[PDB]
Amino acid sequence: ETKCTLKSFTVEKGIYQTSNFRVQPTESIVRFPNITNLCPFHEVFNATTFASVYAWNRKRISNCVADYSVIYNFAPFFAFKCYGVSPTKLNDLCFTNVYADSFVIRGNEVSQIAPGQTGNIADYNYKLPDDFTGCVIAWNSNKLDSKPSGNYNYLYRFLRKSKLKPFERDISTEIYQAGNKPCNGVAGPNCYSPLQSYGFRPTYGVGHQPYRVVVLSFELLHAPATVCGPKKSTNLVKNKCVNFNFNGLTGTGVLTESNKKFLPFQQFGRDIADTTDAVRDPQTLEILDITPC
Amino acid sequence: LSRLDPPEAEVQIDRLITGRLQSLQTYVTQQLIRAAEIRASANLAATKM
Amino acid sequence: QCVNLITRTQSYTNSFTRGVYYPDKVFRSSVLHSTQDLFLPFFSNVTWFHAIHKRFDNPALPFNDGVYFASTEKSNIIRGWIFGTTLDSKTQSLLIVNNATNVVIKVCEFQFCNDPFLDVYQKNNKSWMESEFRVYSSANNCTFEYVSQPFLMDLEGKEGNFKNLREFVFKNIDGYFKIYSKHTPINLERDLPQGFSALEPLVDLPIGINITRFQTLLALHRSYLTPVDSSSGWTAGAAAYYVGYLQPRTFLLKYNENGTITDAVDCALDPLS
Repeated sequence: ETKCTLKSFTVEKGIYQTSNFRVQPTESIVRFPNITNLCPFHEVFNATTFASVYAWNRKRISNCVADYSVIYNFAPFFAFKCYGVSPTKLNDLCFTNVYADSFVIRGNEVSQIAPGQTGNIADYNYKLPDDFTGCVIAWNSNKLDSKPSGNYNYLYRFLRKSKLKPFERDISTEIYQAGNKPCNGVAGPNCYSPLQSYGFRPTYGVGHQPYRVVVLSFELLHAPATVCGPKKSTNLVKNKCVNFNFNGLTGTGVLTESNKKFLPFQQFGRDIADTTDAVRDPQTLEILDITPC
Repeated sequence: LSRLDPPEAEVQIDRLITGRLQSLQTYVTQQLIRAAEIRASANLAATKM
Repeated sequence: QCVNLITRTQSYTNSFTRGVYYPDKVFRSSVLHSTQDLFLPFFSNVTWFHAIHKRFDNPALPFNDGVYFASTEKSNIIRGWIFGTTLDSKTQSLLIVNNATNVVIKVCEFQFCNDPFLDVYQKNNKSWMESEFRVYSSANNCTFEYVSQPFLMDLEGKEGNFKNLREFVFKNIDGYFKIYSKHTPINLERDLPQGFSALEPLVDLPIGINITRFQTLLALHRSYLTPVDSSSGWTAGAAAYYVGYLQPRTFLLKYNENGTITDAVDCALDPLS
């Protein structure tokens, strides 16, 4: 390799450079809390018929350990669009909090959810967060979503004056009053009512199908958790080059007993160099430090 | 890499590499000019001794 | 069950150095840091409540980008906390009630009197139990309840002097309401203490609530019964406590060998700072 670096089949004399050692992590140790309670997701996905787009029943499921199998039992999953994350890693990491807003939209605005294009949702009716860490799933249960008699209770507002702040529920009157004449709400033709219905009877086309659209809103980098699969906090190692996982953030290093003292709520121990080198277990008080491999 | 995917990763994580590269270019250029003036100062010190 | 007056009042003072809450669980040791969050100004010309008291207001408290609160007393003079927009069963209302047993939290849709209360004596029973429920008493179509240990020091605070001052930070980030408080051991006994302090973070509720017009309530000794004592006899003065308003500016922080804050300065101040 010295002949290789010198680009010749001979070397002269002395000291020459090459690669480093780069000791490898021997294993990986994950630290999770000791709380595992099963969670009934049958009360949030396959319940009765949900609301229209004019109301957002923003329901937050409580803290409950739930594997991906319960969500994965639903065959007619149809929506696959995401943003920077593949939809095949919904488990093995614990998220922050689930906002599973489950409601129904008209079937010809599924492709107009994305920003940069104003549709029936991206207009003044709704303002969505720009980052949109959460995803959209939309399965169809039209065997019982639409009654044979008809479902005319689904509404939407269309015309609005001002602008809404994103991540708000838009339920108000929002009436139209203009023109070159006194109207005062009872003018007649000067009304132009912004609220309109949908109607749902099972003789339709392709953009008229109801969907149980659940938008999942969450975030990242938040110390507790709400819903994740049952994964164990494996046994720890000492002075072992290891990939440690402190509920999220991982790294490669060895463990040392921390002589210094921390506050009970200040378990995180970042330094002036802005590196994580102090941690405790989520189950037990383990005043410890980490020095990288 | 925990977030993005190999069909979609490299188009986002390319500018990180370029930014680190140009930051090291600036640091190295500063190191050369500082080393040059320190070399001149050390030559002056050698002349003085 | 509602006894009210239509009289409010307000006072005025000048804070110097208060409102230092820990923003994260980091253990920074003997180093410095930059902080850009909602804080009280330094030498802030803050708003006071009247030093008298027993008195009785029905005030309107404006929530303006995070709210800092301070009260030094004995025997738990202040007991209730109502935050929200309108507090009349149409917007989300966060309710904090601090008894001696276990503090209770209700993020619910509750209408209110303009000054809800409860009157407690003993009256040959040795029980200052909740006999009056002049709060909402209806509209329980809500989706929150919580029970916690009382962080607040309880009734009948027999201590050496004005031994402890309660600082509170009510802060909201993306509908996430967090209470960062401190029951600090002050010993200066003269209005605003001239000193340095820090506030630990203890309460985080990611629920979802819009707060514009909030309030702070109490539960004290008026009558224990409607007809045993004359009503409308308590003047509009409330109690002696301080309210301050935060802002997102630049500040500098210094840590110690034990990881706590020993000094901090307002980076948006006179130019030496």
